[PDB]
Amino acid sequence: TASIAQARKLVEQLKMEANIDRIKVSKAAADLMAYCEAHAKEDPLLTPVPASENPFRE
Amino acid sequence: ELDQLRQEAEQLKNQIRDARKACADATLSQITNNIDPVGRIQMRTRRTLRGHLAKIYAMHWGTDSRLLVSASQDGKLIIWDSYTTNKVHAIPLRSSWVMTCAYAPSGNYVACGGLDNICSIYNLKTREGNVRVSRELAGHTGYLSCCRFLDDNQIVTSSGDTTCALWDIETGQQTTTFTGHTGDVMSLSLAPDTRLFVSGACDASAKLWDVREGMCRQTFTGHESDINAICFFPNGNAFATGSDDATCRLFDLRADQELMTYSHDNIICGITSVSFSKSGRLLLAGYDDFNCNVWDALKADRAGVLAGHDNRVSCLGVTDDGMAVATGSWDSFLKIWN
Amino acid sequence: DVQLVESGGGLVQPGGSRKLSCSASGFAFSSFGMHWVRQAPEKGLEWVAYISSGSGTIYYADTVKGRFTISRDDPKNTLFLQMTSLRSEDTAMYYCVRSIYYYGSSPFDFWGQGTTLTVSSSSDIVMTQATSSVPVTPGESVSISCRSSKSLLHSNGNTYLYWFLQRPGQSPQLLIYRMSNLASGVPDRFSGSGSGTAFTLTISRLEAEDVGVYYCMQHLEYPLTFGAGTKLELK
Amino acid sequence: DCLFDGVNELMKTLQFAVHIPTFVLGLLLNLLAIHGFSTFLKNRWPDYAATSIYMINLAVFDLLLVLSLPFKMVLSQVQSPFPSLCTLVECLYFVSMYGSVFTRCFISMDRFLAIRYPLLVSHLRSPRKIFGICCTIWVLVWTGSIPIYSFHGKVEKYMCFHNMSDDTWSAKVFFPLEVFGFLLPMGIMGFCCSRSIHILLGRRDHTQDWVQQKACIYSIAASLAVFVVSFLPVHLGFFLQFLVRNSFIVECRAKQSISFFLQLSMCFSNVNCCLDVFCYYFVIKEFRMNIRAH
Amino acid sequence: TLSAEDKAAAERSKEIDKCLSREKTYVKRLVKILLLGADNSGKSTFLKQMRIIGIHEYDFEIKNVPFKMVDVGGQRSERKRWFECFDSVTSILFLVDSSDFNRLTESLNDFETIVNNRVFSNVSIILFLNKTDLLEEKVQIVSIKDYFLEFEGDPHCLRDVQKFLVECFRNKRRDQQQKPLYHHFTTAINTENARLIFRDVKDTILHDNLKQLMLQ
Repeated sequence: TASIAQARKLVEQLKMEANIDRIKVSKAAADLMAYCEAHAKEDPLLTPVPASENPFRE
Repeated sequence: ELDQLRQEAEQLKNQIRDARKACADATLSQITNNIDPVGRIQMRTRRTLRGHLAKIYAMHWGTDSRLLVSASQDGKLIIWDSYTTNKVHAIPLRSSWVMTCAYAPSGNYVACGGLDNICSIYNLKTREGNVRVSRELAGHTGYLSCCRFLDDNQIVTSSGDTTCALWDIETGQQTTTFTGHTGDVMSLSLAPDTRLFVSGACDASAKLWDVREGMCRQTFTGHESDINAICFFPNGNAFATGSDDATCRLFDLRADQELMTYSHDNIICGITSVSFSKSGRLLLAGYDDFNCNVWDALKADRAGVLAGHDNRVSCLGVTDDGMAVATGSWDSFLKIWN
Repeated sequence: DVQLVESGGGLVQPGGSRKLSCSASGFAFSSFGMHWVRQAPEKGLEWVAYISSGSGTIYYADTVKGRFTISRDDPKNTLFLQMTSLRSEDTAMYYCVRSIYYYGSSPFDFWGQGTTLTVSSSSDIVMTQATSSVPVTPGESVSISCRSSKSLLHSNGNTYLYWFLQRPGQSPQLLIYRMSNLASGVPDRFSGSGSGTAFTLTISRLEAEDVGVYYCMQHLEYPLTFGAGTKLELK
Repeated sequence: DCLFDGVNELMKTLQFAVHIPTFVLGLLLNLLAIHGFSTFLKNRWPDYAATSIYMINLAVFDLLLVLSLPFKMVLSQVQSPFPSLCTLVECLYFVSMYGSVFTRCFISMDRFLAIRYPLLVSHLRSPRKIFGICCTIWVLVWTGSIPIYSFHGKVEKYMCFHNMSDDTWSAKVFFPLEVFGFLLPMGIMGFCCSRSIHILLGRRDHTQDWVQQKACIYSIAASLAVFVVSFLPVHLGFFLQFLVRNSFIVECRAKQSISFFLQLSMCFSNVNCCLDVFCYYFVIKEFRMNIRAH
Repeated sequence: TLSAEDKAAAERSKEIDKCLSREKTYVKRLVKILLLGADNSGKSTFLKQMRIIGIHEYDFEIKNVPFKMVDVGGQRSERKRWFECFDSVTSILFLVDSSDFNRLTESLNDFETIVNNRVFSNVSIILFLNKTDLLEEKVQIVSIKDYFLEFEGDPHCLRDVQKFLVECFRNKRRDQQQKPLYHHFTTAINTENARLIFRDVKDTILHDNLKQLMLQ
């Protein structure tokens, strides 16, 4: 009954998780670095902004 | 019936593991050696916000990247003008056991929650001039661990009752219960498009949820302990999690498997807070060793040590424009680094 | 709602003394700083005094320094103004103004209907607007302008320029704070912009609540000098 | 007319022999202690801040003492090259030793207050208060040292040594000085240590976990014993010497005996530095493991 | 060089800091006790009597010292962060029904889990063997030997049973170099529990002072 109930919902959950498209990991990593270098120049932590534009200057 | 039920449960487990492995031709570690390394990154305490009487547990950066909200055991929410280290509001919380704080993207609201199992919305822009409680969202049977705003009306809260939920502030009632986790949910990170959100819930598992529907699209395995922090990549289809096994791990939603492991033999304490940089090259993470370590999200090497705290760095956040990083620790101080 | 009612009005002789009491009801009076703006029978607004939250800093206008004393009573929720040795230049109706100060705040938000006192018988930033009784048709687009002697743009990146609307017979209300930000409760038809010194306020539509006298305030220097009266008039 | 010529040369021999190794041993002991408490201040700051501060002050006082010791031995051995240097040696030694004893009295006060009044001390024990008290002790001892040895400096041309190198044998000066240097300090130390030990033993009435403070009791008792051993005989000898010069005169052999015992007691009062390093810092578990390992 | 409005904002921040400093003395002077007990431990009655003279909080004044007893009976979790919210707690008040012999073992297991949590290393444990008269009338009838074979005295002597219970509770404490553990054989109607709790909290603060004094 109830044990059957959550086991039934559980197996449905893994069934739904199974039937999903899976992007290739190499393509995924390539897109990852593509986004990484697309906005690399706009990261203040990556490239310390000059103190003139730095709003936290001391 | 239950025996065969667990039988196809395990069968689906092997099916998904085989699908992931077959889709796993190569690791991000091998594809990253070609590109230039991050080098040495050095940050310094630009401002040291002081005034809190007890240990900080959560901080959230505002959308304007100038205002941040902090929560601590003195039952006080303090909003700081980080540019001029000026306290804007001091909100006396009803319950002193606050464990999460949020800033609305509009900036008109801040939400706090803790052991009271209630996420309380605080209105900052009122005619009376004093921050008042707007709504006490109740219905969770577990301690509030992390709450994030979608709009001024919708807020997603994760609690220790193994169920995240999407609320409706105007009605004050639960809308969709994101059930499926088998353990106490610890952290949440809304997607940049605000249509999905992930959460780690002490089962070494992070589930990606569809906010519109309410079913977890995909569950991520890995990790060996309680996932104490989860952040979302700026691009929108990857997320990094921190646990109690001193390993930060990066997953991808489209590949639904582990990409990299940010683990070092030197550190042995867990990660309390994780947030990416503006472009996501940096993976800042706060550990219990009283300092934060900056990781290169693409190569998994220690890009720098964000030392300067006298106690464990409980919370860690990065501004929307990415021009500063705010770290809160248990020494009742907040330091903004750049 | 938020209310700011003051009391005390009479025909005192020159050289006398009086007390203006302003009662607050509907908001946290302790957190809000209080000002005192006065208007001669037919003239423009002029700043007089200011007391901060907790009675920390107390400023005064040079014309009334020493004679006037402003004290606030937080538990009483009352603002007091001790004036002595009044001259004929003090014949005015005194406006109480609340102003809370933090990042993103809306200073000079709410004004109170003043009480008229009819007395019987430099470093200040000069803000001037060269307009008077602009003939305006209902529904047209107009642009009220104000000028400043010294640039109001500070290094913080925000000009301290304020626009106020004083409807005929009604106390002034805040339209624009810091040259750009819309005040709470005002229509989006009002919009303002400017430069280091040149200032302008443009109104897209002209309905019944817009006819009145406009004002520009500098908040860079505590003398808080106003401008003249534009006096928007229907054509 | 009893003479101390044989006595003073005998001192010139064995007090120098006994000053050599206390000087070296204290030199490296308090160098190590100053380093260790510098560390304890730098990393283990939060709880180990004020106690580190007064131990820093005591260590610096004993370091000044050990720095004054060889200069004192030189001026006792050879004739005074330049008298103001001799009175500088006297002033430095006096200021350092009295600062050490008054800092020890301050430490005993702090320990007794913390044990007897836990709540009030836990509320009112910040590093700033202790730093202020230590500065007060510094200035008090420094402006107290000058008047006492200024008068001796007027007479200090070549005599130096130890016989008359301590103010003047005036009863009007001695009795207030003897009181405020031997009754009040040792009285404070004894009362504080006794009450601290008594309360730590009476904690047995509350807890069965009193036994973990056996080391605490031993450290307090060791502090009291070190103070007594290295402080009582010198002032006792001051007392016999006073009762000989300005009171009943004892025979020549016994007069030489009391002078010799006074000067050996001066050496024992100088070994205060090494005893303090053995007691106040070496009893500390964190010190004796961290600084030993590193 | 700050603007008038920036100066006023700094003034508002100064007032906020002044209010925080005013609250700082009360915050730092306040002692917090995490009250952990069982359903049958008589926690409710002791709590109700003590005040007279989600999770709950009970603020009360003892000898002009701030106090705050935190009850987490309704919501109890075994996760690390839930226990980590009480690491700054001064002492833990553990309530045990000594009279309920059959339930002693589970209370012992709970005590072991609480005191060996590694998040309560810096806190003290004020054990409270409660229902002492129930305990005595059960001891004069029933023997602790049936439920605990390790007991060695006469099971009909009150002092033997009390010492055995205290010894068994103390043995569950793995580390003895940390904060002290305190035991009291008081019932819920002793009306002196406030005095004992104050004495034990003062003893804990004395231990903290001794730790700060480098006396060991």
